[PDB]
Amino acid sequence: AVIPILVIACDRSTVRRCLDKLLHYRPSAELFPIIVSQDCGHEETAQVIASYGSAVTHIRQPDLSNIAVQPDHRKFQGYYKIARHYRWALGQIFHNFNYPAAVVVEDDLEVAPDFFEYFQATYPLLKADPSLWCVSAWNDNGKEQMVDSSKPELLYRTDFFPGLGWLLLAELWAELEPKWPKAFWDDWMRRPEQRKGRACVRPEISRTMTFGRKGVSHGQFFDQHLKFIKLNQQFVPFTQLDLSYLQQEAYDRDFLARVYGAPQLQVEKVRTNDRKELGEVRVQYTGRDSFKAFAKALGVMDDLKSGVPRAGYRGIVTFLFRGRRVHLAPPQTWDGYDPSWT
Ligand SMILES: CC(=O)N[C@H]1[C@@H](OP(=O)(O)OP(=O)(O)OC[C@H]2O[C@@H](n3ccc(=O)[nH]c3=O)[C@H](O)[C@@H]2O)O[C@H](CO)[C@@H](O)[C@@H]1O
Ligand SMILES: [Mn+2]
Repeated sequence: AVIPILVIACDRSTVRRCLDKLLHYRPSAELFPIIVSQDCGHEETAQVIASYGSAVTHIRQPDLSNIAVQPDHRKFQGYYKIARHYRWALGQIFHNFNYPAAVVVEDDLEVAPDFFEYFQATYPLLKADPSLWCVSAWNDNGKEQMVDSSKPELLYRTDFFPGLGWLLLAELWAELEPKWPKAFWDDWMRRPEQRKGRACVRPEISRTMTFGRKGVSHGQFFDQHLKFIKLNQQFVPFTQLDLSYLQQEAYDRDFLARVYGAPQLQVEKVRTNDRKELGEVRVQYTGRDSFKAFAKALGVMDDLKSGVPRAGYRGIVTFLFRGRRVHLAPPQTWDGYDPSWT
């Protein structure tokens, strides 16, 4: 099973940093061929990629024309270009190279030492559980003081598609390509019409980190959140672990029981670190206002996509807060997301 790393690039020479780390950590060239798809025609970025010679396969998006945006998107042509490139690059991977799957990595991401180990261990889970539609390296709330460094092996299921270093099966591309959007591809996949209740595996500690300060999007989201996501440094031999706990029939019984079996604690008590004998608690939210207030009070990303919170699963956001395991969760009667929660 050959799993290619598809690197998306355009006009940043710092794709160098991305490639150096991938190539440095790659355990097998044959198992993980690196295909760098470059859009934009930026000469310097092209030479940088070319300088790797046979270590990579350099392909170039063929259509550099400007894109006619809808009336509401004058300021967002960059996003149209990203979607068009993804469509072409992914089509190359699955139609031309004909690979059974691929790990998508943008040019401004640095991978952790166990990046490949992580994906070779979770690929079989993705293939065996159809309720899963991706494996992501990203923990949306993976800031340093919000993750347990003593559990770098801990993984989770999430309804919130993280992207940022993610594996998909050729089977999924078959589903998406026919209806691929003109822009904002990641938020589009977050919609239920695309997701269809499926989840991704995400880790306690991220296997990628971003340094792309300047890019298509403006730097506010990167400056206030993305730059703080910590890169895992301790190598975990995921291929030697039993990851059967991530299968739907085990996770939805065990993890949920764990969450709703945990004692409930007032958000204020958690914030000030009161009642420390409760090493694992549930902070229950009941409405949209309480969710965003409690989220903000504990330092969790508080925005919602199609009603789903960052790293949420059945509405539950799990993270570490001042050394305490916390599950910001809805009442046990939760029964599906509400896109009206914005
Ligand atoms: C951290 C985060 O959530 N980043 C997302 C953000 O991009 P973000 O705001 O991070 O913008 P970037 O500049 O990093 O561009 C994202 C990717 O698009 C490529 N690119 C850029 C310009 C262009 O004309 N052609 C092209 O192919 C870049 O090389 C890069 O690999 O929104 C994009 C969706 O719209 C997603 O793809 C990114 O994952
Ligand atoms: Mn970026």
